[PDB]
Amino acid sequence: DCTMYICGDSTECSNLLLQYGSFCTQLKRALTGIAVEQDKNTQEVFAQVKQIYKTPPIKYFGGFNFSQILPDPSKPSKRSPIEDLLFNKVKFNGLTVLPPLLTDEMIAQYTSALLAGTITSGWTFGAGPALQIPFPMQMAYRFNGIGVTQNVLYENQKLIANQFNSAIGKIQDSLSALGKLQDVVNHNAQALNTLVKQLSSKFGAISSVLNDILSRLDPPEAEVQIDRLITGRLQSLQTYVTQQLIRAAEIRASANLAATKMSECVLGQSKRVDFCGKGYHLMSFPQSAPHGVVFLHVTYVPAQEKNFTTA
Amino acid sequence: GKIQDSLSALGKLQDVVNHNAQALNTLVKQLSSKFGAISSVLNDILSRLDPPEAEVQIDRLITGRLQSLQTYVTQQLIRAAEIRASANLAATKMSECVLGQSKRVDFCGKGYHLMSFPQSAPHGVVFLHVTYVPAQEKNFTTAPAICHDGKAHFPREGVFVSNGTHWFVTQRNFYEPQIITTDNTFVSGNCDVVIGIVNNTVYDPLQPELD
Amino acid sequence: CSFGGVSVITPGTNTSNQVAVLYQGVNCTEVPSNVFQTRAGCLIGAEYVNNSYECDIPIGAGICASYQTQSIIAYTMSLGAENSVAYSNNSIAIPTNFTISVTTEILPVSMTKTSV
Ligand SMILES: *[C@@H]1O[C@H](CO)[C@@H](O[C@@H]2O[C@H](CO)[C@@H](O)[C@H](O)[C@H]2NC(C)=O)[C@H](O)[C@H]1NC(C)=O
Ligand SMILES: *[C@@H]1O[C@H](CO)[C@@H](O[C@@H]2O[C@H](CO)[C@@H](O)[C@H](O)[C@H]2NC(C)=O)[C@H](O)[C@H]1NC(C)=O
Ligand SMILES: *[C@@H]1O[C@H](CO)[C@@H](O[C@@H]2O[C@H](CO)[C@@H](O)[C@H](O)[C@H]2NC(C)=O)[C@H](O)[C@H]1NC(C)=O
Ligand SMILES: *[C@@H]1O[C@H](CO)[C@@H](O[C@@H]2O[C@H](CO)[C@@H](O)[C@H](O)[C@H]2NC(C)=O)[C@H](O)[C@H]1NC(C)=O
Ligand SMILES: *[C@@H]1O[C@H](CO)[C@@H](O)[C@H](O)[C@H]1NC(C)=O
Ligand SMILES: *[C@@H]1O[C@H](CO)[C@@H](O)[C@H](O)[C@H]1NC(C)=O
Ligand SMILES: *[C@@H]1O[C@H](CO)[C@@H](O)[C@H](O)[C@H]1NC(C)=O
Ligand SMILES: *[C@@H]1O[C@H](CO)[C@@H](O)[C@H](O)[C@H]1NC(C)=O
Ligand SMILES: *[C@@H]1O[C@H](CO)[C@@H](O)[C@H](O)[C@H]1NC(C)=O
Ligand SMILES: *[C@@H]1O[C@H](CO)[C@@H](O)[C@H](O)[C@H]1NC(C)=O
Repeated sequence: DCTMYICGDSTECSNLLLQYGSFCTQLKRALTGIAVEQDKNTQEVFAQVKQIYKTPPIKYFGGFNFSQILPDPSKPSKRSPIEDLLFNKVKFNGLTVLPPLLTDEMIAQYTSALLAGTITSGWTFGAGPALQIPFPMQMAYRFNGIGVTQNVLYENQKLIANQFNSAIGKIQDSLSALGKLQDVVNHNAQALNTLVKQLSSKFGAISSVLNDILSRLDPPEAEVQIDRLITGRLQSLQTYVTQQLIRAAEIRASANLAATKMSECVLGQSKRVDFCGKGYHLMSFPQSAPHGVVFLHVTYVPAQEKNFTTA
Repeated sequence: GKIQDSLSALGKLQDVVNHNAQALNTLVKQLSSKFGAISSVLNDILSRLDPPEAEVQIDRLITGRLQSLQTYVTQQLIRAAEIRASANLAATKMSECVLGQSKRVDFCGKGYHLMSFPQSAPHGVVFLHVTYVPAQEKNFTTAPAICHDGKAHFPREGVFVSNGTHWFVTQRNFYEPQIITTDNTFVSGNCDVVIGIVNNTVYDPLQPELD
Repeated sequence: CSFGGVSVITPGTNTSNQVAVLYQGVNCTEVPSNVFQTRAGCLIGAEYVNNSYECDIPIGAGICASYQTQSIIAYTMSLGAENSVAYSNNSIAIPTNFTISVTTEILPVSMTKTSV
């Protein structure tokens, strides 16, 4: 609130603040632009599915055990076991914080739909109707896409499923990382703590309180002292809003990268090197994090080479 | 042909025009502000005061309007970086969607990318994305491999399907069944390691040619 | 003492001259028909229903507003049609036909060059 930040309650100030033109209109327009884009950023990363898919009751996909990434029915929030860890690591003088349009329950529903679509129909639902195929056969096509002959899975199905289940299980140990998400929170908290502290500055005036000036001074001289404080605190708002625009462009570029990976790593198989993890991309599973997204990248890594003569 | 009906959309192009028009309308309006000075017409303040008294009042107005220019130019630099990032995306799509065929998901429209055609727009570009979308699915029973002579047969490309009584090989993107032969499949391993392998007949063309 | 911006929600004059007002994180007992309390503030002038439609005029935190038939309503954006995939351990679905689709994408490339 431009008027409540600068003046603050006083009403003799309001007539003086009107004399600087439309600076307070510019601040509201600039901040509204940011506020609208931040909800669109989230829709573009997560709202990439038409229908809300559900997995079948049995939940047994040829062995592979996905219980650590699917929702837990015995919870009010319906988060997955890994999502519960991810959210466990991360008013003033005219300042207010607006709520997001999408609750985190709604985001969890987009993530469970992407998980249920992929595990049952692979990548077909992102290009049209969802076409069911057994999951073991889905994995075999994915090895074929990286140049491995499909019998390697069919003759070793149990080995790959058991090794996968332990490899995904190790992910929780590495968590129980998210510094990129805490930094976003810190940067805004620091700008709001600084913006408030800048009200206790005299900027070379007799005082820093627009009521005390009048109490011990005549109008002819009080207009000058209040005008100095107004200029100083108006400069504070210009600094604040300029940095929010520069920082919002950076989170927007990150949301564009996350939306691009959501399409190319989760809704399909990529050949782009290092774009979907280290190794040969097989598949990826999304998880929701506070103000962010976590990608679980499944890759193919060769091992135990022997040397041969060739021609 | 339906594309014209959807047009007769371009809000992203009008927003660019609006943002600059608003900065130019604001920049001019900020000249009618006193900033705590005596008046805002550099003339009044002149033909009305002394060389040493009209200097303080004019210096206040100069500082105020100089701050206006700094605000204007800083925002143009921040906004020009955003249109530059958009021009980089448009140039990248021009190469990868128009001059070739992309496998990148959702980069060249919704569906399986076939081709794209550019159109010019004022201060922008429009891409007409042509995609392949499958339709009208049927369900079938499937199996990873087929056993014949005690050996496991795997498809070269495609999936095994069953219509209820007979099994066929089909390609994965269009239903088009063919008979399972030794020229359609390859052999690898025995029928003791594949889970879900089924018995069927794989026909050899050689023997019925030799009667 | 409570305070909070005031915005005016309008289905655009060119369709109706009504309006609803949301007082951001203001309780509906400390503002000074259809009064609805939401976690995002006090919503006045729209009735809250339990159905769901597509987002029209985003209000915030899951709620939207819009016209219906003659008035303004505030519902909770639904996420989409629900659908179960008919998964089994030996079933597949293969298309037998196809269509060719055309879609547009629009990108800005330049601004007007200004000089002061
Ligand atoms: C999927 O994995 C989970 C563990 O991540 C399995 O649940 C655990 O099973 C062990 C026995 O194998 C129990 O001692 C634990 O108490 C279980 N954990 C929980 C939270 O219940 C689960 O059984 C696996 N699913 C399948 C089908 O094997
Ligand atoms: C599955 O397809 C086959 C082949 O079309 C059907 O079997 C019959 O096969 C003989 C040759 O062996 C043909 O002369 C007949 O015309 C076929 N009948 C029909 C109705 O196509 C078989 O009927 C199909 N199975 C089901 C359940 O529809
Ligand atoms: C598929 O065909 C093979 C070959 O005929 C079957 O293997 C026979 O299995 C029976 C028991 O079901 C044994 O008594 C025979 O000794 C096996 N034959 C050989 C040559 O090993 C196999 O069982 C069939 N699969 C199904 C599901 O019926
Ligand atoms: C695939 O879809 C097209 C329609 O999109 C079908 O073509 C139509 O077929 C009907 C008869 O079934 C004709 O009356 C229409 O004139 C056809 N439309 C066009 C544009 O030619 C086509 O037959 C479908 N294929 C199958 C195998 O069902
Ligand atoms: C292959 O031979 C080279 C020496 O020619 C040796 O350095 C390398 O370790 C050998 N690789 C393996 C797997 O033994
Ligand atoms: C395939 O069968 C499932 C039930 O197993 C059904 O839900 C689905 O609608 C069927 N698909 C078609 C095209 O009939
Ligand atoms: C699929 O699951 C059913 C039980 O739901 C079982 O009877 C059948 O044998 C399974 N098929 C395979 C190939 O394991
Ligand atoms: C608004 O009114 C004008 C006529 O004054 C009309 O041309 C235009 O279509 C109207 N807009 C809408 C959205 O109805
Ligand atoms: C508003 O105040 C009443 C008590 O007067 C209370 O019951 C209600 O929960 C409050 N609303 C909010 C949103 O806090
Ligand atoms: C909406 O449903 C809830 C229960 O989920 C109920 O308590 C509430 O009264 C309903 N609202 C209306 C307007 O009927």
